[PDB]
Amino acid sequence: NGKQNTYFSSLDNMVAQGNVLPVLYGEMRVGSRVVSQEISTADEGDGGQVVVIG
Amino acid sequence: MQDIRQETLNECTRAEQSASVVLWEIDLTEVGGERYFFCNEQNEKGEPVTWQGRQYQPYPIQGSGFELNGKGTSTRPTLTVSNLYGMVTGMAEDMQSLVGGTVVRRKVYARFLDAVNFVNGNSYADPEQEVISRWRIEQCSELSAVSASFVLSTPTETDGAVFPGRIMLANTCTWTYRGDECGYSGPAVADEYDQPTSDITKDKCSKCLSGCKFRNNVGNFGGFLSINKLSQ
Amino acid sequence: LWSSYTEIIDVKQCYPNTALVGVQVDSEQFGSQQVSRNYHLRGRILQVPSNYNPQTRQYSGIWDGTFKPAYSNNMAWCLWDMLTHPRYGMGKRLGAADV
Amino acid sequence: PVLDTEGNTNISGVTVVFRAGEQEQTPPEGFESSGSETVLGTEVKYDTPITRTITSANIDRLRFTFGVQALVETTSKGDRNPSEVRLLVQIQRNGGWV
Ligand code: SF4
Repeated sequence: NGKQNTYFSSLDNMVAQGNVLPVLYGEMRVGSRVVSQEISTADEGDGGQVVVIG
Repeated sequence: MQDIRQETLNECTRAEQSASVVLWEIDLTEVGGERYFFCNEQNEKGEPVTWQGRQYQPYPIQGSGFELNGKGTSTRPTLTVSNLYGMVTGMAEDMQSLVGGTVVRRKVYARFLDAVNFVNGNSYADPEQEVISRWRIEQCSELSAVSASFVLSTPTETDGAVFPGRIMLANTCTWTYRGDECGYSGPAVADEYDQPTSDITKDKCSKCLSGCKFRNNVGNFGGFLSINKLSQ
Repeated sequence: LWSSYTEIIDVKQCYPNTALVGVQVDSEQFGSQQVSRNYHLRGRILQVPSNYNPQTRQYSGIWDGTFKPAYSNNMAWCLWDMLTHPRYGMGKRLGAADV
Repeated sequence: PVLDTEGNTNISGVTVVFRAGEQEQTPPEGFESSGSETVLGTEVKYDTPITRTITSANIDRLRFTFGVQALVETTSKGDRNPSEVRLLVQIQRNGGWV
């Protein structure tokens, strides 16, 4: 029962130092230059079957 | 058409002209030197040449390979200066503080020079007739105990001239300290090794994230903490 | 298994001139695949002349030589912008009145 | 698209906030840290620990995202039940692992 997993797989990678910050002159459609990426897993599941000590 | 005056056009085409004069200004106010005024020659009275009521000290100086292109420059004109009496050794002693200083040449016909430069004066004196050219000292090519030769480029045509200008770094803010994006206007805090100092003249920003935090201006850190450290 | 890990730097930074976006997409109300974002942005509000209406691409009268902000597509004004923008252009060197 | 030509929500759960380049911008709301994610989606056996060596210049909190490929266990015939696996996060901290 319930949903399966759905776990964000692969991410496109961070931008690398020295890459220059683009200038967009009028209209056009751009892609994605990643600056900050963080995946934050919560807990949709019930009960205590994940115990952390420390 | 150059932005020259009707007088300069008439003198340019003239059958027999007065000797053309080149007046150099090596300005270093932008790099921690100060402005010097030089001129290859001295007037008939054996005194420094006066132009627009300003003195240019006699000094062996010569530039060669100046040109105007539709395409680029493809030459890089060389400015060579006498280094007897170690003027130039003493000028920088590092040739890092000489780079990026500006150089202004002015071409003016002798007929338009001030009356002070001549024994009989001059009825044709005019402080308005000249052809100006700006250059930026780009690298000190060579420096003997006779002379030092520099390499000049057009302001818009140097190694540091690149479009889209800002380079996206991790852990290094590009904004100039206490400038306008940096925005900080508080009391002095630390030096550039992040040693806390309450002195006005000793504080500078490290441009690391830590440096920033000393002025608690992490708000506006012009860096991008967290992008990749490796260039790739 | 060990899927991944995050280095987290906890400052609240504005990126005070960049024009960023960022989405913050939830997982279970979506697919397992990659989230490949693409914005149909418009441009950069660059300093066109006064007397010029950009949306109608029109000129009022004798220019007067002033400058105002607006977005436009005019390549002439894009050029002007790139030569004389202090922050990311040739504004630092060159300067206005030298163009 | 996130929104249709008619204002229909074509996708649910995304919350794109947008910032122009204005000099005084506020941090994008809903974002409170920088962070930087590295996927190395590898498995962990008994006598093969891993080690990663995090060497950033600026990291302050560090999140790990480990998991269970599966937690199925059967006894004799059928009767699947929770299996109870165990995992350690160590940091070198001077001599060896705490
Ligand atoms: S590090 Fe931060 S405070 Fe220092 S100069 Fe850069 S923006 Fe201003």
